[PDB]
Amino acid sequence: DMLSPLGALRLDGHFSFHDVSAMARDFGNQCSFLPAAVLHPGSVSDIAATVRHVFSLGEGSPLTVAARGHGHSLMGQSQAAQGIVVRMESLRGARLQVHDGFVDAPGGELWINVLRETLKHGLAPKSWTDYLHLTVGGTLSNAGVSGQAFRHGPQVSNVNQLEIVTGRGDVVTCSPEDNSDLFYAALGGLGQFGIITRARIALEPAPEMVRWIRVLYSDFESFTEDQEMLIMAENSFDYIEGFVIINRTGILNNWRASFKPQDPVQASHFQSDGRVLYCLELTKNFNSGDTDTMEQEVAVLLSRLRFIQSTLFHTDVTYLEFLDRVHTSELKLRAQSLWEVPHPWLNLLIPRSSIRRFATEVFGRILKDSNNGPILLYPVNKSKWDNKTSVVIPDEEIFYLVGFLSSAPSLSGHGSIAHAMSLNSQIVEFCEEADIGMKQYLAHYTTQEQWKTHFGARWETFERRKHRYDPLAILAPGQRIFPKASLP
Ligand SMILES: *Cc1cc2c(cc1C)nc1c(=O)[nH]c(=O)nc-1n2C[C@H](O)[C@H](O)[C@H](O)COP(=O)(O)OP(=O)(O)OC[C@H]1O[C@@H](n2cnc3c(N)ncnc32)[C@H](O)[C@@H]1O
Repeated sequence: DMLSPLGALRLDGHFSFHDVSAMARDFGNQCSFLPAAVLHPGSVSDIAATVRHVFSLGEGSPLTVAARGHGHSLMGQSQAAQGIVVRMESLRGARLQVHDGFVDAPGGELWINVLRETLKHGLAPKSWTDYLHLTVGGTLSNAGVSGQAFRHGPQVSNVNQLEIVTGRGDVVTCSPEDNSDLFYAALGGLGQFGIITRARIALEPAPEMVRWIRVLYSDFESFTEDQEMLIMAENSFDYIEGFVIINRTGILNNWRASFKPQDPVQASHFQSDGRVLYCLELTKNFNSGDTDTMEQEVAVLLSRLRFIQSTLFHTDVTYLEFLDRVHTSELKLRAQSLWEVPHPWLNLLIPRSSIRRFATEVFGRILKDSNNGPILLYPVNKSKWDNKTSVVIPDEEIFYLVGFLSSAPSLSGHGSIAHAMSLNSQIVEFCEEADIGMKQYLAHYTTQEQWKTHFGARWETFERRKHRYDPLAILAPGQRIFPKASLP
């Protein structure tokens, strides 16, 4: 019995061995791997003791440890087949502190909760993700990208310190100045180097309100040129995003529910039918007193753009309302029982030079419909992403985030996980064949060889960090990069 010495451990928290099924499922709703045990931690000491114990068994044990945040992984990257899942959200106690324009947040804290606390002090993190019901540890283990990364970099670029439980069971505090290798390694580290029990996140003064803007484009070349210019512009918009709208009808009437149109007369006629359209989603942060300054400031920035004048829809919402926007969507989908469905997502990082080529085969040919799920498309600046981290990004100075955020509500037909799978396969096949120079975000490779190809020249550094902080490959088994007890 390998789980009997687990039950022996005098934990602050405790282990669950039978009711473990929720830990055997994630957002992707495709991979299910039954863990042997679930640690409900009462302290970081409990996580340290558990990893220490697994380590103490050396190579001759199949035991693995997976930390679970909010389980937003797509292919079981938060799961542990016949191993231990650490329910990070279970880590309770007043550990969320704001000081010196920083917030020290536990690894299992949700960004929405970090924001709600941080606003009580008139501050807020600089960079975000589209959805805030995600853990600090889970996004930092990836990158954490929204429409602020062009300016502040991903979330990984706005972290000052980390408390990590290494794969040896060591509780280490690290930053650019002390244990710096471990610090840079964990960021975009896919949970391979240890468990992020705490993180210090940079804050900025929070605006009270946001002017949330949406406009349409019929020409990609114009849509992209306008995007690339706003991300490089001085005193630009606070958030910059975009979406591809394929074979969808009356999209401006599907906006009127939330947004107000600048000239409702021309907008009422505009047909969305049969033509691939492109949406530019912008925001300008402002405080009530500064409403007038902002209106003039926005008008100037919009005046340099090439969008369809009638399509300009806008709304004025509170900062929090704009940041939590996806939770509203989540709530609707939950009501229609459309939230716990397979999500065969494809998240791509496309270099600027390949974007027009990419959009030609993908949106023009490969895809006849987008109705199945939204398509995100937006450029970012490489200058804002540190090369000391584990984050895999293309070599160009400007690269695009392309996310096919597709759902499969059907067992046959168009969606249908097998249809989604094929379309995903085709896009990937084309990116290789046509020399796009694409790199995947939230990758789900099953073999070390596919991973080595992914990291490329970064592989040596990754395997070096791996042997260093997790020699027995105990941590984040579902990433599938390192088999248990594998390193040379
Ligand atoms: C579901 C979803 C995901 C998503 C998104 C919107 C939705 C609805 N929008 C995103 C966006 O705007 N930008 C972005 O960068 N990512 C976005 N995502 C994806 C999401 O960030 C990730 O799924 C991420 O993993 C965060 O989610 P979560 O907190 O739920 O963590 P996890 O899914 O359980 O596990 C992720 C991996 O990291 C390891 N892990 C988890 N916690 C830790 C800690 N504390 N320390 C170290 N490693 C950790 C897991 O084992 C797993 O490998």
